[PDB]
Amino acid sequence: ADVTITVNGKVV
Amino acid sequence: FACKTANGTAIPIGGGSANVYVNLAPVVNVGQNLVVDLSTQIFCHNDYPETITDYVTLQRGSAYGGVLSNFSGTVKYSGSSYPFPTTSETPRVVYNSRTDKPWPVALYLTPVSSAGGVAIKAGSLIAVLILRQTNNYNSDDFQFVWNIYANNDVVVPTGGCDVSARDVTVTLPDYPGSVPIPLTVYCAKSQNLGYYLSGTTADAGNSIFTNTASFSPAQGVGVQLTRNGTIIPANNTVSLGAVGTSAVSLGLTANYARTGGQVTAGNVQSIIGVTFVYQ
Amino acid sequence: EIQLQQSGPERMKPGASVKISCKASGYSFTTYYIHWVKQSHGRSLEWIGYIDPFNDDTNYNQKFKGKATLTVDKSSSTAYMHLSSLTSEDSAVYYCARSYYGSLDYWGQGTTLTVSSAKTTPPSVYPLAPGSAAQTNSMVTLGCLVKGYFPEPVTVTWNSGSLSSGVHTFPAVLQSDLYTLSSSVTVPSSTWPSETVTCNVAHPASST
Amino acid sequence: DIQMTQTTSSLSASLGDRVTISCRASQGVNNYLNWYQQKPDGSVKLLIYYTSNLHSGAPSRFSGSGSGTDYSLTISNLEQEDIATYFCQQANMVPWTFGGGTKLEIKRADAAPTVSIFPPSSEQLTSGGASVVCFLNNFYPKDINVKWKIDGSERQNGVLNSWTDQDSKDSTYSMSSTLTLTKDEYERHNSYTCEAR
Repeated sequence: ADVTITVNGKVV
Repeated sequence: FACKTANGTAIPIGGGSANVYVNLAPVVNVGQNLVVDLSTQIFCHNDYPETITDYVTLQRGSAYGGVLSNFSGTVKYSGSSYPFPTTSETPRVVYNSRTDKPWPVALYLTPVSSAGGVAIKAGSLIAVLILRQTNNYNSDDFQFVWNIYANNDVVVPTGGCDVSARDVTVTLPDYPGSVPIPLTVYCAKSQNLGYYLSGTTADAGNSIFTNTASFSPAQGVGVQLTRNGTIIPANNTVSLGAVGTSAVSLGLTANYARTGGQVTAGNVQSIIGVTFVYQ
Repeated sequence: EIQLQQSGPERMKPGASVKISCKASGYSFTTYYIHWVKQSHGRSLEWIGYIDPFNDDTNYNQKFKGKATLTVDKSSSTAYMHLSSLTSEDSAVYYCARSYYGSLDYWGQGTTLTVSSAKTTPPSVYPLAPGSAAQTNSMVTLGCLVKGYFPEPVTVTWNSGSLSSGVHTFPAVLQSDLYTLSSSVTVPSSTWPSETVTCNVAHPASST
Repeated sequence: DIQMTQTTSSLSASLGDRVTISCRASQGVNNYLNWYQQKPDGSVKLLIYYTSNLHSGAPSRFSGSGSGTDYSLTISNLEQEDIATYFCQQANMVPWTFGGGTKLEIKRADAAPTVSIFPPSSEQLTSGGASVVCFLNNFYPKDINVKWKIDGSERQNGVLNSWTDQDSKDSTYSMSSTLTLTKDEYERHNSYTCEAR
């Protein structure tokens, strides 16, 4: 894990 | 033997040792990776040249410290490169006038990983340089240490390859959308490269990942990465082929993934780590 | 492997300024220093200076600092040696050399710089014959004198090489910036006058 | 500066021998001293660095050792490839310096010069010039002395001496001499002959 990815989402 | 930093801070002499803060600009090269070039940011001179012709040497025992203490490499010094940490006293640099000249030193690192890097934070220690001073005249010899601190946050690569960004944030549009992820890989020498996905999966195929939202979490929905329609499960390698100085986009896309029946609105989050492996 | 390819020989008038190049390859050009060394025609080695091909810091020998100058092109991994206000003494061979662990661990082929005022010239040639007699009636010595050419080299051969193996081609020498040379052969005392023993000489840049 | 020095300029060795070349430094150096070999073709190479280290690719019969102001290089068993010139250089304190060099010869049975002399040709005397040539071939040892005499008197101007490199098969020395002359002077004297050692 030398690169870390942040996923931001939402449900409506 | 007076000295000062890049920011004008005179490095004290009068105590046995000193603390030095410098700007780090790591860059990956073939065979070696640069850490810090003190030619830019340490300047020393001789305030009374008529009375003395100082010398300076990098006595043995100089080594990486702080978070780098386990690493090894070379040191550019006064016209040649030697192994680092120093197993022997280097040749002598000469200072014989009031005019400033750089301290001709630069620290390198022998790659020990694929991609990879250790995060330096401002105010941390980088390396401990044991120095020895002498002179033509006064049969008088000294030693003093310079602790090398970084005054800017950086990441020091430990592999032959670098990536566009270490931390990436992608904002999914509302269900059921997807987005492209801006990641790229370049290497200083033609190399093969692969990668596998690390994270807390949620499914029996280990292809989907669980929600991590800490506020009004949505339920039943997880992230699932894909490249050109290929579902990339966790703990599996996908090869980039032969990678050179031309950066290669990983081809990853971020999606929603329906887990475990009914769904409820709310936030969604998942943190994913990408590891690279030589091939 | 590591190799340092330099440019070919130069030939400049006094007062000119020349630029030698050294195309490095086979290693990370920026991670090592580069040195320049002068081997004068006394064959003694002399040190000019070094340049770091990462930040272009240079240190020059106190003997040449006002005359030499080092520069680098990072993109092409090429270093350059520049020498200005030439004179007679600047005739020498110049090497670009890597450095590691206090040693110049790889050198270039060398580049010959000639600082000459004279101009291209085919020479005059004279034959040599024993004179008195065959003073030693077992083996006799013949030779040809080549005088006044420019530039080097001249190539002397006898009977298209038939009477080699007794040939002593002496190295050329300079007289008033015009090269003089000689070559000597010795032949069995049954072959000459019995055969047409006359020398053959050739000169590039004149097609003679 | 640091005035490096090599004990002898030429080493009359012989094949199979174990030759040693030593140089001295005008002041101490922390074992930062290197050995270079230059072939007759002119190419230079690094043999040994930091006083005892064999460069990656050099022959495994070269050795070095020493302490500040006293160093030496040794070849265990001469090969014909090892006929060259050898330099040592200090890398302790800028400016880096080299020694005088030492040329590696082969020893052989001695021989006398085969002296000769040729008069100027008809052509040369037609163009005002004149050149008397002296060939001294396959003499041994290296160090020879040559002379020019006209009508008993000696002359030491207008003479160019040329030396060949030591032969590769016979391994003897050869030499040449030329006394350029003009019509106004070639015919103002009577007798010439070349003298040697």
